[PDB]
Amino acid sequence: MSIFIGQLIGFAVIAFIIVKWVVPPVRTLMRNQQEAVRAALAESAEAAKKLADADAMHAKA
Amino acid sequence: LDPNAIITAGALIGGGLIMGGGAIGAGIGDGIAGNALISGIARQPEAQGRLFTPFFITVGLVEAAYFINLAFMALFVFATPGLQ
Amino acid sequence: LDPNAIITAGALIGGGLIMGGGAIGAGIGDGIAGNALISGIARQPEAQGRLFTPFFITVGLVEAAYFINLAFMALFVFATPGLQ
Amino acid sequence: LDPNAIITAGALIGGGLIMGGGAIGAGIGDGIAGNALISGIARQPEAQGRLFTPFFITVGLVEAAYFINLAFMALFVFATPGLQ
Amino acid sequence: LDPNAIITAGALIGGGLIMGGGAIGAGIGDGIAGNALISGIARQPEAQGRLFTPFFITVGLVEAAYFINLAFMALFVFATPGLQ
Amino acid sequence: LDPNAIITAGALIGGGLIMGGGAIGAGIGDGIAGNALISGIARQPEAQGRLFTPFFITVGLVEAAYFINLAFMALFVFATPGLQ
Amino acid sequence: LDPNAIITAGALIGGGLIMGGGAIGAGIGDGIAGNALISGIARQPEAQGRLFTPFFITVGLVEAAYFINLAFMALFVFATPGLQ
Amino acid sequence: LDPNAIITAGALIGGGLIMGGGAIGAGIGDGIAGNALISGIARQPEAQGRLFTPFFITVGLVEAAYFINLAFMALFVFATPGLQ
Amino acid sequence: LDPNAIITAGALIGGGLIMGGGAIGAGIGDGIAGNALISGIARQPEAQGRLFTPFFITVGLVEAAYFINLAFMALFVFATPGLQ
Amino acid sequence: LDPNAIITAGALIGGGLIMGGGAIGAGIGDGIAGNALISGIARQPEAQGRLFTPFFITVGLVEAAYFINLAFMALFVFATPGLQ
Amino acid sequence: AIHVGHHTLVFELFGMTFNGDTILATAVTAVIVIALAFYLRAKVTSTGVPSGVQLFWEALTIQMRQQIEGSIGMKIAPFVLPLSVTIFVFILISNWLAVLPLQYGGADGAAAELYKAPASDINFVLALALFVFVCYHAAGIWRRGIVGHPIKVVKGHVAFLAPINIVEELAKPISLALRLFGNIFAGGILVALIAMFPWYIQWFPNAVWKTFDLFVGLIQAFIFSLLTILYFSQSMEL
Amino acid sequence: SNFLIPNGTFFAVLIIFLIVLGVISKWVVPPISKVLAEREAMLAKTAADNRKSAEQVAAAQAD
Repeated sequence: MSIFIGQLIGFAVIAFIIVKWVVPPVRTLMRNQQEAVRAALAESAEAAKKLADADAMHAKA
Repeated sequence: LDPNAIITAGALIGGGLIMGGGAIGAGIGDGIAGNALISGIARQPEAQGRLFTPFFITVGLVEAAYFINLAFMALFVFATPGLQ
Repeated sequence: LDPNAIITAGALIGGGLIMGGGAIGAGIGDGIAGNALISGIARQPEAQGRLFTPFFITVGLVEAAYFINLAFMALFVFATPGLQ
Repeated sequence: LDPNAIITAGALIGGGLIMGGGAIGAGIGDGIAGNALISGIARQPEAQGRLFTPFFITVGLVEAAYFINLAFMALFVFATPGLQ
Repeated sequence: LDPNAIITAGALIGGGLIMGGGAIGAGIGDGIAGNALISGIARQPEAQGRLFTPFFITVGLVEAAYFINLAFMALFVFATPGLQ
Repeated sequence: LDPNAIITAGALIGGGLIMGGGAIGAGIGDGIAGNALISGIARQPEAQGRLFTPFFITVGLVEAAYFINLAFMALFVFATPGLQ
Repeated sequence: LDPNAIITAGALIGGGLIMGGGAIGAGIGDGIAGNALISGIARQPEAQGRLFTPFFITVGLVEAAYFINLAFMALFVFATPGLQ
Repeated sequence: LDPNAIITAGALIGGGLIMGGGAIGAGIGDGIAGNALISGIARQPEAQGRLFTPFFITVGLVEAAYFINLAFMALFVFATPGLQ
Repeated sequence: LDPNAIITAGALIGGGLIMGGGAIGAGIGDGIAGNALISGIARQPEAQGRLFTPFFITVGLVEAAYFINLAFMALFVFATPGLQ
Repeated sequence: LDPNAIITAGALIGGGLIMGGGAIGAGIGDGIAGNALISGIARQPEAQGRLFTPFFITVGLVEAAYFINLAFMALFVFATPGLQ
Repeated sequence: AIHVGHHTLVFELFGMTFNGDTILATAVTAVIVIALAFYLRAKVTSTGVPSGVQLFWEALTIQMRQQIEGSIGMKIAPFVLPLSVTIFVFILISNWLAVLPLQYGGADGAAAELYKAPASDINFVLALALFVFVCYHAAGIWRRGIVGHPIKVVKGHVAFLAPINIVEELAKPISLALRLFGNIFAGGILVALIAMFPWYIQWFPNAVWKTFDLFVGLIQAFIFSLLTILYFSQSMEL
Repeated sequence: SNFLIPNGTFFAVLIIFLIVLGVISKWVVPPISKVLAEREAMLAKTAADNRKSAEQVAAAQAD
């Protein structure tokens, strides 16, 4: 019981450290990667739209 | 006197030798690898991410010895070969 | 002749060896890492904040071993395995 | 006193010395090789791919000795020569 | 034989090992950190003031390992664990 | 107490010292030579081949002593001089 | 057998270890600090007078550790703890 | 306890110490000299021919210290002084 | 069993340890200082004499410790403290 | 048992320690000095003649200590102080 | 009262002993890994923003593929990629599961853990190391023939060091196993040692050591996978 | 007891590892490689589309 209590308090300290100083940067990295992927998809879509508009202008001219 | 007494004394001395040698090796090797890492980062600061891959590899190869030694030290002091 | 006397003497010798090795490793590794840190701060002062990151890593990898040794030494002299 | 007990204590001390020396050598040599590798990668990033070719060759030798020592340690503690 | 005699001899040997390792580590680490400091000051005069801060850190980490060993050596030879 | 037992214990300790010292020498010397080789290849990529002729010579000098020690260790352990 | 004899033998061995470690540390640390000083004076002659300040800060630490060991050696060999 | 037995055990331990020290010195010194040679050849290939002149001297000053040690081990192990 | 015999054996072992530590420290420190001196003289021959002043300081320090060890060796082996 | 046996065993162990330490110091110091000499000759061929004078001095300091140790080892082994 | 080793749930079958605790830990790790794999399988998308699990898996794949490409071309050795990814994730999850608070008093004052990292058992590390050993030696045999490959490994880089070369080969698997073993085995002892303190003192060293052990497990997985990849590269070069 | 002695567990663990390997071989690495290749091809296609739009708009007035 004493061993369990001590190791549980230790694990609580570990979890506090992780959430305070490890979770924020890792979540920021994941969010940055997700936003980079979303931006790449947006650039692909707008490039397709640009090519469509270029073809339209070529047809006009 | 009790044979196990002298056998255990020898086992403790041998485990102490193992752990001391492992600690010396790991400490000095890690210091040298960290010196290389710090110097490389100081010279060209933007290599910080680039240098971490080899550094840890070095840390992997150095500390191994110590930890391997540690394991055998346990074998010396917890399951002593030749104990009677 | 008390067998516990022999076992305790062996445990003390083993703990002394463990602490000697740990002290050698810690001192020399910390000295080398600090040499790298001092040289880096001398060369490129602005990277001081950048340099303390790897340095604290190196020290972290060194002191760790030392303290691990310490733990086992405490096991040898206070909770001597194989004591009768 | 049991002759086998004295022989076993001597064998354990000898194996401890073997492993301590091997660990010191392996740790320090691997640290030096890794320092060379880290510096080389820091100065020449494109050389990493080739820098593993010599580095691990060195790790091939530094490790070899260690494990050879390890092997004989076993022969000392598990198959103690001269054990009556 | 007096058990206390054997235990005290073992404790003295262990404390001697503790001091030997601590002295080796402290001396070599301080020498290396001081070599870094001297080189830095020789390269750049004005750097002196800003070099002392990392130096004191290194000497702080080295000497600490020494002065921990000291304490335990005092424990070994003045209040010997297991002294029956 | 069989004198052969004391002689065998002494021989085992001596062989352990032989192998530990040989391992330290081989590991550190090979590490230093490999550091030189890795740095040389880093600076001069084409020089790799040219650098194997001296490097291995160094290894040949570093390993030979180790192996000589190995031989003598066998003599200490398997055909113990002065064993009666 | 006189317990004081065993205690004195242990004290003598401990003092020998203390002095050996202290001498190794002092010699190598002094060599490293002096290498730094000689290189600095070689590059910048006029720096001689300037460099003696950090140099004495280094050696002053190094010798200190050694001399500390010296003191305890006396304690080990002249006022042996635990002696009865 | 035959006096010859104790004397032979001590002689074997001393010879093992002699080999350990000699092998450590030989290996590390040869490694350092080989590092110098490999570096010198790397900086300029054509210096090779001249570089082997000082190199052979250095190895000569190292291996000699080793081989002398070897000779004395024979005295310790094969014709033990004061064998009584 | 004469207690003076045990005291003399312990004193001889301690003196041997003192001598070994002193020799290691002196040799390595003198080698490092001489390396600095040789490199400096190679770089700036005109500074040769200028470099001898610091070189004799470092050596003067290193050898000092070594010779101090000699003194205590004598005290250990010719005026063995604690003799009954 | 015979006091002379114990004293001779201690003397042999001490002499082995003396020679091991001397060999370590001599080998490593000679290696470092030879590294300096080889690097200097590689960088500047014209320095070949000039660099011998410092190198020898270094060797003179590195060897002398070793040979002093050698002499004392003989004193331990051939004219053992305290023999009785 | 340290109780080093002393596996629990030990059972015999077909005249062979088995450590129940090690099997259970390995099975839990495999269940976690398979759950992650199948959760990726249900949410793997290239036309939308990736999820966290997809990001983790693809980061692992990118790292391993970069190491392979640096060492041995992905064309020659594609399987090394899944092998290294599996090894890394397996070791990392198994090591990190130990951080959970599953240590208690085993009714005798000695610490007992419900879950012990399987890498603290010699069987686990030996299985991994010997599987890798056979794998890259078979790869080398396929690359350089039945008789060509052994001759190449024996000759090494300089034929005159033929003995050492052989030793090096034998050291490749052992070094892979023992290293990992030690790095995890020590943990299983330190926590046990730290269990000797009272709770109000046990909590702090336990926390410090278990954080360091998280780091150690990460590094050990990384080293094991990287060395596996590089041993394949060494064994597959003509 | 000597904890360096391999046991029957060696086999069992091995089997489990193999199972995981199989999954990782056929449900993690192939899909991930496909996704990464698709992303690379998408980036290349975006660059090519931008270049094509630029050259087309230039040609519009040129022709």
